[PDB]
Amino acid sequence: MTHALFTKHEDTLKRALAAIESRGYWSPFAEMPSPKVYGESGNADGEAAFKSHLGKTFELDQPASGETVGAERSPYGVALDIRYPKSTPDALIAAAAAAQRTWREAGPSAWIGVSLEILARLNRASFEIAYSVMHTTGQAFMMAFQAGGPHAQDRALEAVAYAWDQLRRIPADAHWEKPQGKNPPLAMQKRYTIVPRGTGLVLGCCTFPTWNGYPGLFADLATGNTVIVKPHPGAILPLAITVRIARDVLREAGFDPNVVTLLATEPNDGALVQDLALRPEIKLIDFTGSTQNGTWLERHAHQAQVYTEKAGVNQIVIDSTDDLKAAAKNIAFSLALYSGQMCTAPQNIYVPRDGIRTADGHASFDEVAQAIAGAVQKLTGDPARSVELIGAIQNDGVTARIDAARAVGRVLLDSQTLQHPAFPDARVRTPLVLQLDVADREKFTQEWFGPISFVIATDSTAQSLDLAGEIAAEHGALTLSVYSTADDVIDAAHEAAVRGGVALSINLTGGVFVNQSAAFSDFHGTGANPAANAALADAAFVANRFRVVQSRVHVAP
Amino acid sequence: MTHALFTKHEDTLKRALAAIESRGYWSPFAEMPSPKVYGESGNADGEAAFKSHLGKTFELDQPASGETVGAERSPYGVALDIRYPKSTPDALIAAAAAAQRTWREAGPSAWIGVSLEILARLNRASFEIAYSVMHTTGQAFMMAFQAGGPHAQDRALEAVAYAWDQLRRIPADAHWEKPQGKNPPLAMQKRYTIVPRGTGLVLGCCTFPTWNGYPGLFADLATGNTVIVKPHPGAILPLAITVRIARDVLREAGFDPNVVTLLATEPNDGALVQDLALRPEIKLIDFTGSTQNGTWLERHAHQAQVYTEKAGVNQIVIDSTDDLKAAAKNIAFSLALYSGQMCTAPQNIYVPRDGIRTADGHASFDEVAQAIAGAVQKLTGDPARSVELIGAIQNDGVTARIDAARAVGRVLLDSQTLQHPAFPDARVRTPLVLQLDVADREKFTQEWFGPISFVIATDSTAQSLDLAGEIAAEHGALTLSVYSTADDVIDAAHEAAVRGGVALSINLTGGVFVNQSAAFSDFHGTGANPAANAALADAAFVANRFRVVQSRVHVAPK
Ligand code: NA
Ligand code: NA
Repeated sequence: MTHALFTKHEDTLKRALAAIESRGYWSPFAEMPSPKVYGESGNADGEAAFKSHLGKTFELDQPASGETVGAERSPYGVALDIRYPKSTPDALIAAAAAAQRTWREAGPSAWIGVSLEILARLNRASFEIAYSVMHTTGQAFMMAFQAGGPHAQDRALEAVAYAWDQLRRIPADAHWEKPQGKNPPLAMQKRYTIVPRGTGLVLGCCTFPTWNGYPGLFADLATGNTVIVKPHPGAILPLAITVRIARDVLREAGFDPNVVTLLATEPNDGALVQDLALRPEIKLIDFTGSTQNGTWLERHAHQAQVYTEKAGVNQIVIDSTDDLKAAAKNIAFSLALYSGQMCTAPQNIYVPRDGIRTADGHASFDEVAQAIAGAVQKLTGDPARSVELIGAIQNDGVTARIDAARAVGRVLLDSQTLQHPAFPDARVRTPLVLQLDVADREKFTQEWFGPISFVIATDSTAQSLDLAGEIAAEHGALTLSVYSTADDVIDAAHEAAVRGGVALSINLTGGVFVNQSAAFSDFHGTGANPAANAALADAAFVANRFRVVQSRVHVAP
Repeated sequence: MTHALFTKHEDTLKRALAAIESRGYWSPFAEMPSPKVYGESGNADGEAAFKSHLGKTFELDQPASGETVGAERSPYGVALDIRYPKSTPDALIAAAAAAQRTWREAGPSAWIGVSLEILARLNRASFEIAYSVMHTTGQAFMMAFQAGGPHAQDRALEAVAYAWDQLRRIPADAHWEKPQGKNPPLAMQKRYTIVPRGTGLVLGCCTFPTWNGYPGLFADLATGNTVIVKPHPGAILPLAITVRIARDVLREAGFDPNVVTLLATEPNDGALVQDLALRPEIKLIDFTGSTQNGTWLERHAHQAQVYTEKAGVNQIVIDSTDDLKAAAKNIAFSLALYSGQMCTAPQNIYVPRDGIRTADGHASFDEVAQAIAGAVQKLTGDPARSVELIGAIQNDGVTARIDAARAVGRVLLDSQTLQHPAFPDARVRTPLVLQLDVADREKFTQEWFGPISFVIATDSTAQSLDLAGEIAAEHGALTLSVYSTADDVIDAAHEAAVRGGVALSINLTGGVFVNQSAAFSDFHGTGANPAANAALADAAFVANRFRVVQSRVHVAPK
């Protein structure tokens, strides 16, 4: 029979199915933190819920050792002092294994129904999650709310819809009847059982814990697997809150709450994670993080299906424009948003050394560079007007990388530290913009984490496009952006995007930035290049997380 | 625009889509070699086409070194002396790369249409292909025709249908319009381009070259990839004919025929294959063969998506039956078919040491074992009555393993050499049936390729089922078969199949054998246990062979 939570959320599920196929605009979760949607005291109650976690041990009723763990620090300088019960990998693998049977037996309608109920409760907790994302990742509140709450919930629901889209096409049974020409037909009844892989592992991200973490977590749950969530040690709380709500729904639905457990760690957890990632019980791994750690998992966890999001080189090709100032302002927003700490933020900006055509005539390379650098300075230089745009720097390693990057080319706009007006100890810095030549490719085919960008002089737009496609294919990329008023250049940009396996944005001169993507329309990554071996989300992202075990028996024709 | 070959075969495509979802019986390719369907001279014309390949170099217009290659031998003792143009991996990778662009740009309707047209022509060549399978794999003619022709074509069409099932869900474009609170809406046009992975590699099998080879080949083609087909050096001709016909269709459709090339080799090609499998241009690999080689590819060809069919331990659990003679005969056919050289053939037969309940009373262990051994002897001992059932032994290594197996336990039925009445030099051997105890685990968890089986005494059906599920999960398995009249035992067998990740057959006492599987209903392998990392066929089998590259641009709102 159909699980009650499936029937409760069936309309939302059906709408999501239509959304992934039509790929227009759709979102069931209000992205604006409006009192109309979330209540007049939504913000206040959320903030108090966040504050209640500080200076205390986060309660989880999963098997735990009696020791605690946790060293999260707020980029805004707020004391956190949050602790979590320390569980061993052994203990969590055992608890997941004990939880697998009744979860599996409840079948797809339960996996989908429970997943959608959890998403409904996570949306209700959006403010509490927003504050927890802000004070672990450093995202400004508005972005922490959207990226940590509704937008992450959108991507989670997208994954559930893709899961259901595959599951719903597999019949529970079939009558197989083959005529035997005047002899009686062969007739058998086939029965098909959906069997999840087993236990999945979610290895969390330090900048977008829920947005990057949710697709794998809910792809696992929607296909009947159990999940161990191992967040980035600098951003545990958003996923601890998530796990708590998931366990509530599973417990109320009559399942073992250890279908989902939380493995909190402190930094230097590498040996622990390597050993856990190779355990025979771990059949799925979803990882967001460094290229070296991601590729390590792909090459060594042979017992698991490994899905990875890694670093890439995001690129802008500037050929020509209808309004240099509008293009420059859009690029500047894209560089300043969360201080370039988005996996989709642009890094390399290719401009012909001889300049570009504009509506107001020709612009030299130097004029294009000054237009970008000046627009960044206008957006970021004033603390009162810019802190909500640039947010806070995630870790103390960026300051050293900023100074390293200063030496790499010619400085167009220096990075400076700002004093946040509301957080005296916040770690805040404006973007660094450098000038390079195409001859310096050794410097710009690297990913530079933080607010660092290179305006790079090329021989021609043809070279910009050849290089951009080559670098995306070889070194990975999540986004590619082109500015041109010429149809043939736009066509060549599509060829480069196909070559590079990277999503293309064209003439972004308004309110859409290359950093942004919408669930149910935009594939996040392609899975074709070294920045990620999977796309968020498509059929391939979910279709392997379950198997089908059949049986056959003769029946009457 | 819709390719003409897509429109031509659209009705077959739509019916195949409906078939994979409902999973009843359906096949567009007639499995009987009937004159009604294939012409009154279908067999004769097919045999003449087969003979034309003997004693000459197989013609392909792909890049070649001028040298030839090929050392195929017929298990029936017929002189083949077939050679193929020798090409290097380097040359074929370059030729595929040059063919990729215009093939990719023609888009899904061309990939599907060309694939369906190739399948139509392969069906018309079924007799020629049947003879080529017979004289490389040793399959008797009827199985060579069905398994090499129509049934393989069924599985190819199944793979194309699953591919199209994913491709058709992706819009070519979308109008994305997002309302803005009292401001102009954000309006963008999205465009989605389906991009193949690149060049796929098909690593062929010596027993079922087309049946095992076609799903990967046509999944590759139907998703726009180029393909290098590397057959097993003992069974090239069936895939050489296939590649020839594929290239014909591609050429006639205005494509570079090097979308599909043939890399024929001589034996001991393992190092060449390793080097090829690791090339950065090889993005997909479909492999059928040993567990060790398949495992090597999964672990070391990290740049490719690897789909493998490997070895496993196929098992029968005998608990009880309503007709021992009928059950024994069915098991006997399953052991005798193609001399146990099917990847789905049973090897281990578990029987309680204290016997079983039947409808005609109690039967001892020795009575069950003798029932099986005697039914096998009746079906296989006489050349004239058995040759069309047991076929020929593929290579002399199977003969060696039969003799190794003789020493392992108590022989219930010895394997004999038969003189084929029509092929004086054919290699024909009857099944070897041995008795073991459950304590002999070290022996019966190994794979014994060939007509070798063990009737194994267990403490109870409880132990039989626990052992079968454990062995399937640890060592891999393609089939599990259970005989019981008890509902609780059937329930336990379902649990064992789920644990072992293996398809279950229940009370096969008639004309369906555990060896058999039908496209569009039976998943061949699950992908859950060590016998295979993929199922033939499902969504996971095709959904990763293409990617989607999108673009977005602002447009006017509606
Ligand atoms: Na950046
Ligand atoms: Na066998």
